[PDB]
Amino acid sequence: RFLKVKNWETEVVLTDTLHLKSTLETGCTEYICMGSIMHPSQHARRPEDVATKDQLFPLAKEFIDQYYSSIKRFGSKAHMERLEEVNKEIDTTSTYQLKDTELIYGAKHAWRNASRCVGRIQWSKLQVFDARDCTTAHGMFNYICNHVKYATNKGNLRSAITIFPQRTDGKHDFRVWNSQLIRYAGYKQPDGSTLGDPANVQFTEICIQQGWKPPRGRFDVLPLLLQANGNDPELFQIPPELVLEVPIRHPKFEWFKDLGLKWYGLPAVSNMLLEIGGLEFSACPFSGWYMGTEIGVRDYCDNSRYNILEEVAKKMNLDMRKTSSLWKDQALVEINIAVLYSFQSDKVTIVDHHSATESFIKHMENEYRCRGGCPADWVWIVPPMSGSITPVFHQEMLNYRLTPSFEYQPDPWNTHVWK
Amino acid sequence: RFLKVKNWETEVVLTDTLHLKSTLETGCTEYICMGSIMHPSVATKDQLFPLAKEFIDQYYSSIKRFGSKAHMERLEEVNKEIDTTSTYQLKDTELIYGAKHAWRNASRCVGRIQWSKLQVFDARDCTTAHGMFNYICNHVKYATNKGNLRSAITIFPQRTDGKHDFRVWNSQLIRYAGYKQPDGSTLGDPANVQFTEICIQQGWKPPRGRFDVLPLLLQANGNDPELFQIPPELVLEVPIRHPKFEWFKDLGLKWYGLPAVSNMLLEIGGLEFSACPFSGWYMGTEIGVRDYCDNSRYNILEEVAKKMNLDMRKTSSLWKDQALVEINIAVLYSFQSDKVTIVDHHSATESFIKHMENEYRCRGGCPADWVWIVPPMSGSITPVFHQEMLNYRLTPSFEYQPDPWNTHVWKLV
Ligand code: HEM
Ligand code: HEM
Ligand SMILES: CCN(C)CCc1cc(F)c(F)c(OCc2cc(C)cc(N)n2)c1
Ligand SMILES: CCN(C)CCc1cc(F)c(F)c(OCc2cc(C)cc(N)n2)c1
Ligand SMILES: C[C@H](O)[C@H](O)[C@H]1CNc2nc(N)[nH]c(=O)c2N1
Ligand SMILES: C[C@H](O)[C@H](O)[C@H]1CNc2nc(N)[nH]c(=O)c2N1
Ligand SMILES: [Zn+2]
Repeated sequence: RFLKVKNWETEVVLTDTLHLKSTLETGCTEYICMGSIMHPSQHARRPEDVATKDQLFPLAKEFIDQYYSSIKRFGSKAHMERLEEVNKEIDTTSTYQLKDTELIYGAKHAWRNASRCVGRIQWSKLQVFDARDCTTAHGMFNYICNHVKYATNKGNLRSAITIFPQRTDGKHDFRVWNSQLIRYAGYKQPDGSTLGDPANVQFTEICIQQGWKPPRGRFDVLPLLLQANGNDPELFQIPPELVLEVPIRHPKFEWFKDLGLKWYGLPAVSNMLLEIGGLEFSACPFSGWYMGTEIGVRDYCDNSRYNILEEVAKKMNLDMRKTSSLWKDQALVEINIAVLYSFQSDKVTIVDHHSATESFIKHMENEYRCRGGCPADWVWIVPPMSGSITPVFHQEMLNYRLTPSFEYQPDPWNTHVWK
Repeated sequence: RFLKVKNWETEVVLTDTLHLKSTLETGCTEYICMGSIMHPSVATKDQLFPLAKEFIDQYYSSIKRFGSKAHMERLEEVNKEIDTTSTYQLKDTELIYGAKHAWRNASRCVGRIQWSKLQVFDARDCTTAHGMFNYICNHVKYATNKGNLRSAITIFPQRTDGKHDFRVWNSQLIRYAGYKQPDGSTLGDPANVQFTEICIQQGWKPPRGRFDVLPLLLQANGNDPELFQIPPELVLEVPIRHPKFEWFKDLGLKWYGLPAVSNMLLEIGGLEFSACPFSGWYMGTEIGVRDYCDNSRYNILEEVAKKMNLDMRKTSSLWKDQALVEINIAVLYSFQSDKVTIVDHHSATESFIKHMENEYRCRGGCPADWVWIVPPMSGSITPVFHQEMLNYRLTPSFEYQPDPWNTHVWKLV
């Protein structure tokens, strides 16, 4: 009827009514919680392929209603005309097209609704590039390049999303096959170990199999693998002057720069699906800026990622005989100091996990004030180091699925029929 | 019918069938998840019958005697008592099995690989607070074992009508007092300020120091609770020093060696044991991250960072993170040097994965609360962070219960 959330550090209690608008299942039941399952649910708002009218139109009506409500209308002439125009359009094309205002509203609100995103205080400050006129991989490359340049902004990063044509029947999908716009290759070495980023060994192999000539380094920016209108994907090298990179150095450990580490500045997620009023934008790359832990904890220290902890600890002369010396924890901190120090020294936008989590608490408070709630996935919001010394650790969160939303989708190479 | 959990670091996939036996609520709905809520929201004869049966059935199933003569007579015997007395009495075997399985079922506990090595102290014959004191003293001395810590639970008489509850008013058996000062500052453990006040009001004469072990506040049979000082020779404490920083010992930090939770309710076959203090040994982060560095707690981050010459002007220096690791190093180093059992969070989380995998193999699952299993520091560099976990409520279970001062109706005019 109304659920409260408490912050156990501050004793602030917030009352959530927004969850009454939740549309699709979380995966949880009264008898089992799936809050740590990465992909708990397959409940999707529309069937797999081109849906019937009684399937697509109710979702369309819901979103148009929501948008016109959002702008202090509902029932107005323009809203009632919009419904009938969406009605005729589905009647004659089995789909409908969003107005530019509706598209922008939907994209910002999918970011707003992203329960796993700690950076959502920025949600209304998103630059939306409408790419729905795109027809070819070359066009997608052009759009993505402009995205990267605008978003990077010589280090003063800007949040942006570029929205390619929506799904129609499923055989003409636009996809960015890359999971992120900028990632490093991963190479399976002859012995058995891995050079570069081990997460990308398979995508790297597709690219090589697709004709990419790997430089076979540890930080080879992958090509773009762009699919337009269901056709076979195409390789494009992003112009390197558009890929801003930060060499990682340490403010005290001078030997740290000699680890030869760098990272890219633009996190740009490109494998997710943006759903608005039953429409599915299968190619919608979006970018913001890094929280330092993403690089420094996960990218650098995950065992199946760059896995640098041991080498850093070595150089720090740490007791690595046993776990109880906390050599992993000590190196982990120094690595994340270096990552933040390097990005800040190069004037590349980055936020530490203390600032970001504090911002998110403030965002929650704003959202509960004006919206009646804020869906938040504690498992993802709490940073992967020093959790309890960040405010979000002590903050209860309600997780629910609002629409518009970003959704996961199958990797294209599991589903694409090659021509 | 089946549910799979994946470990994204290893790709191991386990198949959970055990969840089909859960019966209590999780608090979540099909449309809202409440996985991060700390606390999401007496039995009659007819309520008690199926709960008892369910537990007796599971007990005899565990010992491969389901359907047996002994199983069927026990069921009939339990039914007699519920009909006669509106309640029943567990056999000793059932009490031990029930207590161990409440631990085994504690979704929030990372130390469950040890669940079957639980020393169960039956104190259901206790009738007075003096008696509880005696039981708790023996519990502490046994558990503490001169630093070689052993898991133990002492189970006091079950709830009858709710008017005669046994309660340990302490949240834990060993805790340090907290005193608020006129100037607003806090001396000791700020968490225990309220409970320290209750004790002082009950007549406790506080030393007013930083690490005063609180007295036990013990309630027997629904009577007013009574104060007892744990004999100081039974409270094993560890002075915290750092292997590298000579100055760390100068912070005057110490901690007690025995973590012993005493405010929970043990529920076995529908019976409620409102006083069941249990203890194990510490994971270092409980002291080094939570006890010492929570802003609401001892809050020594700035002090330690200060002595570390850290730049505390900007968060992005990660001074808090850096100071936090050192504090937790000191905590582990101190206990190990004094040969007091402790486990670091890497070893603990690794054992829990082994445990969880074994439990999936021998039991069909392992309810686990990721929000609690993941340590409060260095989260993703432990294996549990990457482990998908299903959370569900099996019984026997440990349950929260109201604090006694919020419910107790005082007798003494
Ligand atoms: C502006 C700065 C931003 C910051 C600091 C930020 C931070 C984060 C972080 C740390 C995560 C968890 C990522 C991980 O562990 O893999 C995340 C997830 C996410 N972010 Fe944000 N984000 C930002 C902008 C954006 C924007 C512009 C969008 C979309 C318009 C967005 C949508 C999402 C979504 C959908 C997720 C869920 C990821 C998933 O389910 O895989 N974020 N964000
Ligand atoms: C043997 C060594 C043990 C270790 C290393 C251990 C470790 C832990 C830790 C780190 C937590 C989280 C506590 C917190 O962060 O506040 C926890 C919770 C818990 N432990 Fe264990 N524990 C041990 C033994 C036991 C025993 C013997 C029992 C019961 C017989 C038990 C029952 C519980 C319960 C019920 C919880 C969660 C209670 C709640 O919801 O607050 N544990 N344990
Ligand atoms: C569970 C999936 N996980 C393995 C993905 C890891 C990953 C790799 C990568 F290169 C990324 F750019 C990435 O972006 C997340 C992200 C997105 C945005 C918009 C901002 C920030 N700040 N962060 C996430
Ligand atoms: C309210 C938040 N905070 C105070 C935690 C409360 C709490 C309640 C509880 F019942 C617990 F069992 C618990 O576990 C601590 C614990 C217990 C044991 C036996 C061993 C270790 N090593 N640790 C912690
Ligand atoms: C709000 C959140 O549920 C709360 O801070 C939880 C998070 N995880 C925890 N995990 C453990 N082990 N102990 C705790 O007290 C908490 N607190
Ligand atoms: C099993 C678990 O849900 C998985 O490791 C999650 C945990 N929390 C996370 N949180 C963030 N932000 N990103 C992640 O990839 C993950 N991984
Ligand atoms: Zn849930």
